[PDB]
Amino acid sequence: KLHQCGLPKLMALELFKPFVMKRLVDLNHAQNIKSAKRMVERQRPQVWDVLEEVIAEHPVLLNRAPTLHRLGIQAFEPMLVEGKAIQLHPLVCEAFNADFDGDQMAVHLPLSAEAQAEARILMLSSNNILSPASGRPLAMPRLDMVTGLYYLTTEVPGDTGEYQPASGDHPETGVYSSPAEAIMAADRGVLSVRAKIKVRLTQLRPPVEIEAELFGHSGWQPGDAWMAETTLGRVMFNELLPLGYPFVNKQMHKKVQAAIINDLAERYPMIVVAQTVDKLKDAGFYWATRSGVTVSMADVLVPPRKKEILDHYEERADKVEKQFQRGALNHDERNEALVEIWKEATDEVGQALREHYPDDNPIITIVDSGATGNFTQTRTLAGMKGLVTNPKGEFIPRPVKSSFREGLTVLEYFINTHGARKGLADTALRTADSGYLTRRLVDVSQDVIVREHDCQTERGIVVELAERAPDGTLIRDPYIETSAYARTLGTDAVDEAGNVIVERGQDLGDPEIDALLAAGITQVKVRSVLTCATSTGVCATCYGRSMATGKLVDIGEAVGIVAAQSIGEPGTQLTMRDITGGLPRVQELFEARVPRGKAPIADVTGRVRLEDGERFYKITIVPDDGGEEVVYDKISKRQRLRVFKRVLSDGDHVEVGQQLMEGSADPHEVLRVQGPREVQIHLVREVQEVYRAQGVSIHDKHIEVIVRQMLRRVTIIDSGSTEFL
Amino acid sequence: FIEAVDAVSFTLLQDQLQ
Amino acid sequence: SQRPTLSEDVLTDNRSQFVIEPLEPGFGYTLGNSLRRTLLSSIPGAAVTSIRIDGVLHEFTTVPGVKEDVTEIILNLKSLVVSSEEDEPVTMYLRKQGPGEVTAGDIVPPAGVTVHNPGMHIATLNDKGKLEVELVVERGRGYVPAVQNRASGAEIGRIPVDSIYSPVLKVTYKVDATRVEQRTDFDKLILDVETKNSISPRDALASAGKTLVELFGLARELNVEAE
Amino acid sequence: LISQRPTLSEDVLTDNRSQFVIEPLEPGFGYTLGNSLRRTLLSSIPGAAVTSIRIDGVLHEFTTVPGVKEDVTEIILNLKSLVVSSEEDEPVTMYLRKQGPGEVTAGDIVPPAGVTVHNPGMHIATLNDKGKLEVELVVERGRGYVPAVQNRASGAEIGRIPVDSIYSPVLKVTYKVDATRVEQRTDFDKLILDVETKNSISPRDALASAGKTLVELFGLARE
Amino acid sequence: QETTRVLTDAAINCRSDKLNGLKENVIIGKLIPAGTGINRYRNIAVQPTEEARAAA
Amino acid sequence: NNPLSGLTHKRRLSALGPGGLSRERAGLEVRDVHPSHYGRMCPIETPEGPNIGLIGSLSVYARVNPFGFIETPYRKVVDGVVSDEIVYLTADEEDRHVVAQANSPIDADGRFVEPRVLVRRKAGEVEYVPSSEVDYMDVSPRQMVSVATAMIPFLEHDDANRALMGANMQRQAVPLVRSEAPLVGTGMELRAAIDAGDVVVAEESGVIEEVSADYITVMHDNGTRRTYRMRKFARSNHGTCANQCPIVDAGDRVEAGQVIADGPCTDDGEMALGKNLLVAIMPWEGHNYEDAIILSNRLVEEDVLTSIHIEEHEIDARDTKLGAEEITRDIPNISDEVLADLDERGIVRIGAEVRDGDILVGKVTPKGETREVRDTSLKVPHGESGKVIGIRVFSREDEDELPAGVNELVRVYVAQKRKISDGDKLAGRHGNKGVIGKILPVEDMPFLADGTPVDIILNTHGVPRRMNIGQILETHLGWCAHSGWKVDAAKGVPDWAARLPDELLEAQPNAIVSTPVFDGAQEAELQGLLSCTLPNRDGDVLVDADGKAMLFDGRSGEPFPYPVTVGYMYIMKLHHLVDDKIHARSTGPYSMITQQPLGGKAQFGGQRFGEMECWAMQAYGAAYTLQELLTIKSDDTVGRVKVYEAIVKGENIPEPGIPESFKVLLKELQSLCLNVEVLSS
Amino acid sequence: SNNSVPGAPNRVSFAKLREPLEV
Amino acid sequence: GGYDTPLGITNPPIDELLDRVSSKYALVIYAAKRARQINDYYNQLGEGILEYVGPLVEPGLQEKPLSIALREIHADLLEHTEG
RNA sequence: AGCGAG
Ligand SMILES: [Zn+2]
Repeated sequence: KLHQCGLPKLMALELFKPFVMKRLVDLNHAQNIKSAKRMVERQRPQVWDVLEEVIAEHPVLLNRAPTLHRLGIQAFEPMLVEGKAIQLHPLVCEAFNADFDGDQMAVHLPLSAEAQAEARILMLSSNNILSPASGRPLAMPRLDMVTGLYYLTTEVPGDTGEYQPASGDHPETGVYSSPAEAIMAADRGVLSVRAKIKVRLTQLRPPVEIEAELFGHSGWQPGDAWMAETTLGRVMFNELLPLGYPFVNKQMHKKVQAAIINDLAERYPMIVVAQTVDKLKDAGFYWATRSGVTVSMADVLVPPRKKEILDHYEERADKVEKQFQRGALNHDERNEALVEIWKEATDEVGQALREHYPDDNPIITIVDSGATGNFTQTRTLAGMKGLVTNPKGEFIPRPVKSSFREGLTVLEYFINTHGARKGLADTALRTADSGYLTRRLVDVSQDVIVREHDCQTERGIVVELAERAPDGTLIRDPYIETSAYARTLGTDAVDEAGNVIVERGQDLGDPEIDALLAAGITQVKVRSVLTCATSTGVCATCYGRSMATGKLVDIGEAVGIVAAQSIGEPGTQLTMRDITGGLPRVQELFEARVPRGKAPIADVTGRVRLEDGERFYKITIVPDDGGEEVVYDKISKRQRLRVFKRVLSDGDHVEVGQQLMEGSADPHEVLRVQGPREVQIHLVREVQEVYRAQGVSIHDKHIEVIVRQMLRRVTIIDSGSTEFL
Repeated sequence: FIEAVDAVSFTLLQDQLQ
Repeated sequence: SQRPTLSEDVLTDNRSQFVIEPLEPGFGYTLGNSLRRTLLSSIPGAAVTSIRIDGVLHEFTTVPGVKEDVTEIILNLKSLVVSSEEDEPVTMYLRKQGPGEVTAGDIVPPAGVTVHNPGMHIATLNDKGKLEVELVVERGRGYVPAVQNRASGAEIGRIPVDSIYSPVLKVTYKVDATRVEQRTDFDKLILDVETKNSISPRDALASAGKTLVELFGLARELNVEAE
Repeated sequence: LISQRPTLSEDVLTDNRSQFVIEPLEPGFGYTLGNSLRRTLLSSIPGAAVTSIRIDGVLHEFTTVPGVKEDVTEIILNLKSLVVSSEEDEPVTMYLRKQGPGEVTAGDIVPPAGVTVHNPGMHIATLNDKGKLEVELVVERGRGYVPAVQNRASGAEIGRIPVDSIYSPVLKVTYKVDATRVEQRTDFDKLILDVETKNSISPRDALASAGKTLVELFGLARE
Repeated sequence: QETTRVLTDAAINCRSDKLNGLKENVIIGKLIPAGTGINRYRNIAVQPTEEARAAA
Repeated sequence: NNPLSGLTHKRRLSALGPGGLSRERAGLEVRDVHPSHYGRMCPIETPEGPNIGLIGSLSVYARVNPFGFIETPYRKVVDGVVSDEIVYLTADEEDRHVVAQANSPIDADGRFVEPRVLVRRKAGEVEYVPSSEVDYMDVSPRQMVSVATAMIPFLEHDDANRALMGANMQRQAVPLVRSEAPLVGTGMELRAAIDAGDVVVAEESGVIEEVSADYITVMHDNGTRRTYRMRKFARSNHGTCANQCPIVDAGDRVEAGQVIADGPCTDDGEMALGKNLLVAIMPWEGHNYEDAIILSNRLVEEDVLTSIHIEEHEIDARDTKLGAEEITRDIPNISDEVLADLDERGIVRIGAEVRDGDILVGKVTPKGETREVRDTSLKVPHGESGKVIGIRVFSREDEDELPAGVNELVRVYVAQKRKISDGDKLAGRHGNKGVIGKILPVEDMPFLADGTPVDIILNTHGVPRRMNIGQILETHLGWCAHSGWKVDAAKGVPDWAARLPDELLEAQPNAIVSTPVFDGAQEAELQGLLSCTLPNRDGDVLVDADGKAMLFDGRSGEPFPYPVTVGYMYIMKLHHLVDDKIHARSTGPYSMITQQPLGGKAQFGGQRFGEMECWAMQAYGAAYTLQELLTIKSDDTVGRVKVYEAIVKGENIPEPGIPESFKVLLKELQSLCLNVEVLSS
Repeated sequence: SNNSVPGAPNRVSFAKLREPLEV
Repeated sequence: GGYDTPLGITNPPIDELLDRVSSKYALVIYAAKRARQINDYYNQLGEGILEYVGPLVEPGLQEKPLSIALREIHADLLEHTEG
């Protein structure tokens, strides 16, 4: 069970040796402590009887080095196991990042009553289902369980015992009196667990519409009945969810399970969520086996049009090579042309492959269901490997045309080796770089502890939150779950002198986002850590909701370390792609290092005059006021200027701080010319952009905590009269 | 790499004399 | 072999959770599966197999005079719980009139048949309408799909329906590892059984045990003095 | 309703392996019963296998007897393939002797009363002019797999050489089911089981013992 | 990091740590001022209610 | 722990060492695979740790110039006639000329068919070049793989990382007690073994006279004779056994260079690192979740996987000022129950089983001032056990060389026949690693139509994304090898078998085959082979043409509704056995500079609760747990005894004090002339 | 092939080409 | 009450327990102090009566004092005052 | 010095 972990008796005996002696001496198995010591050292049989008793309700901390994030350490109830290996509940694997391929994990024993209370309440496995990073659940069905659920809950049209509206010959012959009848029929070869049937559900809440229509307002559903055109597999699945959850009636693609578990956690107590994920794990494991998802050479089907399109693209490659032989273009030009043409070739081959595979193929079933793997891996498996990176970083223009199924030839394998080796070495070094960045972040932001219920301040950043479309529409801004949720309002929302929609000082969750979007309001003022008006550490409300708990933070949470660790753990996932754009860019931003290409930024409004100077660009910003004509001349002509609604069209009225050139902006100059609010917004924006290039979801508020710790000192120019430099 | 039964024992033996 | 003790825990009057421990290292499954399947498909029972409704010859959309259409009548009569004492099929008739609700209790059972839930709603007859239906009851074992009508001319109004002969509706089993240490990982079989109100789950389990003890006694009847 | 009671016919493919046909079973039933009998046959058919051996010139499994081409552990590994049968549960003992060149076979063991080796032709060791093999084995009744019991665990002296024992006469068990599912729905399952034992006991008795253990176990649930 | 520089600077300035940080209290092995170590939660006093004493 | 590990330790190019670079200065540039490595180094086989690319292996054909350069052979084609003069080129010469790929359409006469072929140029560039231009061709494919990587069948389908890992772990497999030859391999299974030197090789051709486990005496062709003495149960440098078993009889005639006796991992000369196990590729009830492997209990019953780990415990009696150490039965006060094992010399009798806490060599140490001797006998460490293989003795009275002051030295060998246990690591030849999550009983495992239990199960969600489907082809060919096939030549020969050589159209069951590294069993040939496999016993082909069978769920009985990919895969037991991994501590030795617990399994030691863990604890807010994890459990010299006393007597756990290591820091700072003072007032 | 080893097992090979030089 | 029966380390349910205090840390210290008091009472029961009292609820089979403390917290038999 | 997990 989720709150349980195995323990080999040959280890539990040694760990609990201090305790077993007591429980056996007082049981008179021995007559003194020393005699009990003998019993333990002799491993005499009676110990295994007393041991099993002195271990119950005695949590132990499981740890796995590296402890990247807060979830690395989790307290489990130990139960005796035979063998020599710590049995680990599979669900928690994603929390530990563990994969049973030789991983070693450490058990620690909390002794003191305070420590045992900490283990039971704070750190227990079942009390921690949501990642502190962004609230995405970690103890949710993954990998094998996802495939099992996807097989169970999908709907294949044409399976055994469909629901057909037959007439004359016979009635529908698809309805079933109760899911009991459905399972009884499915036991024999009459019904399949992925066939469309009309069941009479009587223990599950229908979807919102069915309940609201049939029963109107308050139709309880522990004892009523209703028709459902579902699949028996889906009914089996929905019996796993609590009694109150509306019937879902969908295909449990991994995102859907994430949404389901998130909904459960947000609304239902923690025990219910833990039990629900336990039962989901059980059903997933049970059904993945019958899913028959296996891999075989007959199940890896090469596309049928491979040779012809490859020949055509090779003919184009030969044409460009002939052009090179005539000097029509330089060697870099022909390298780029070949790379681009072969990229088109890879796109076409992948498209044809994805077209050819029917959905029932095990590989496409694994990939589509979100169990694991990306589609490009399947393209390599039956397709072509595509371009291969030359060790410097360029692209070998051959490129590989043989699929791993068809078997690479010698030189193509030797070429692929470059990419493999460089990937491994990059991972090895980037792990250390990430560790160091994590240490620095933890040290900067350790003092940030929630130590006050309320600032009662009035400031606070604003959020775009689905700005209006050019034609007119509240298209949701892509970044809401990482910049809008889990905040406290600094204002009250009113639309066109309308009624107050949401009140100040209240937790902002998804229902309020839907309410705001329905209302017609996008700009919102929200309390944030940046504007926290507290002395020592941030206050509770300015911080907002805690991801792991889902409620308002306590008044002892060391949110600074949580922010540092949640910002550091994604590290070792950002691959470097001159201005840096990978982890070293995040390092530069947090460290506040001057960027490489200092794209000059405007200093004042007004029209701008641009000239393509001799090897550089001369730009003069007409100051709207009587300011000095800010003129910049020493700029490399290679870099292109900022583009916008035009590439800095001569005469543009760029604001007093708009980046003129396209490149990187020094945070120091941005702070100087726009102020702390703007520099905070810019820093969080850039860091979020870097982390989101790899599709990582981390709430800003961590990054805002770090930025707040960065901007807490002031440089003085007037000595005053009190020992100030 | 260069290197509680007896301590606990000595306390216990003094008590046993008690 | 430590005595495989069997204990029971009632959760409802017609729903039980039996637990059998401690079994041999791996026998837990053998038990659980054999029981489960036999319970489901070894206790004879009866249910309505076919129905004829007045005025139903080509149209099956609905029966005039009753709000419930054909599908409701057949799916509810699926749930109708009847016990029988005669092996060959028997014919029931139901007649009702006037506003109100037609209920299971209206059917008069002759000798050898009975209804264990007479008070179950069947349909709603309104507008001074009349509802006359005939049913066929048969005893059997397991779950049999609706039988296709072989002779179209023979059965003008016959509407064969799926019949849940088996008197147990849901049985499911799990295994555990009671006292893994000193007993070295014996099995603990947890059976959850839910049966219609005809018989208590105790009776169903006892009958399953009877029949399977006999079935394996057949194998026993090859060498009486076997070890 | 079906009242016809099930049957148990048998087709003896050979002295070792034999088929058993059970019919007419209820729909969707044959697989469950087949697997139950299969698990019983693979698990809990009591038999006999060598539990320990002793050699005069040896003190443990890691060594070489003078003259033999096969080391001691290879000898235990060859003896693992012995098939025997005991009519008494006490730990009986048997002797084996050989001098001079030539091979040693199970047929050259002199079992005491009751026990007997059913595979005389198996190959143990290849003694030569200087070879002299004198090994005494211990056999006992039992069930399933059991690892070697340590000398220290019992009062055994240095000489004894424990060997893990495999009391399981059954060798390979499978089944098939040919369901009828006729249009009229008079259907049944005709289980066809196939058992193959390692010559230690004919399959009839193996299946009979499986049935006996199963009847008692389900009898407990019945009451 | 830069232990030598930090130590020399602290020695010259005659700085005085106040032991009010997580890392510090960790080094000297007293309760960190986070979570259960804060004064509010660390100083909770528990005694059975009046009815509990009555039931005794 | 292998012969392959020994062989591959040789032929190893270590870029780090004296006069060379180091890890700190080794950037990504020096670690890549420079395109001149082709044939002069193994692009695939490198360690995964902090040595990636710094420690490679020599290629199979590579040769060393006297100047220290690494030559490779090449065949000189002279205007479309691939000749036979194997000329050795260096990197520079190879860059000068133009070299063609190893596999090319040679038209049985030395000329090419395709107008242009794949070809390497000066700076490693790969292109097409007119056929007449080519002047050099590789001797053969697999010229660019070391000994280890060259034994991975179907290497041409494995992504380089999985091949790297598999080539690494082939050097880790423990030598079993059978060591069956692999059912699918390459041409390297033989030469490698013979070059490893384990197998005794006929120095000269002759006629066998006397065969015995200890030694073999062979009559040479001319009067003389030679006796080869065999190493039986000799300890290996990593604790594995080094058995050698003869495979000849008294009457055989041995030719010069023949393999006379098997090594630790050899099987009639071939390299046998593991076993052919019947594998299914279905996800079975989650026990094989996230790389975990399920095993049949058959592998334990039949002893398919089992290693003989031999240990070495040594003690020496020395002369001290208070007296002279002497091992004997006359131990200080002790019960007679513990001298049973010891012989008259006070050392454990050979063959006597020993377990944790038992005495191996009694020893009494001159007690002097405060019996004239205290107790210092060598007790076998915690968690060990097994039989005493052998006892070696060195005595001063025997005028044997010993360190000064050592009156005597004794070495005790204890060997344990370690079985396969859940938690232990298994892996194939494709880096498809995993621990043994559960060892099911033989009954409740999937079985085929005729009741053959599957001996292993692998998760399906580790084949595709790892891009090592080579193992799938491996197990397909393995099934074809186990069952045996027969191509039906009713109408000539099938087209797919056109390129297939004779002697492969038919093959008896368990006919070992070979699929060389980069040229081998094509997909079409494998499909055709699978299409016609001889029925095992009856008219029943278990595996269809797709390679997937119908598996009967052994746990419930009903068949699995869809087929399963079953076959015969070769897997080996890696030397990461749990019995050497597990460890606990409750109170053990403590260091002396700081009173923290020691660290290591050789001692008791604890487990380093480092800094990242402390950050995790701070993040949770758990303060008391952290405090006791850093104060009473490890450092508070007064705290440890008091808390132990409280636990044993059951009182409450006392309040933690001040870490000692903090006191040591304070004292060091004070000894650094920094007046670091403390006050609370 | 031949394997040129006086006692090697007759392990059949799929090799489509000859090896001019033994290892 | 829509949850399955809690068993082992998860009985009492944590949410119903959190309702007795403001935040989880308060619960941890509250339960741990009560557990300390139980342990001292059980140890010093050998000699005369002393100010520590309890357990209020009926202990189970050789339970760890902390479990009894948590049971008492759940049953609402306790009262805590914060610093 | 070598190796395992990330
Ligand atoms: Zn605030």
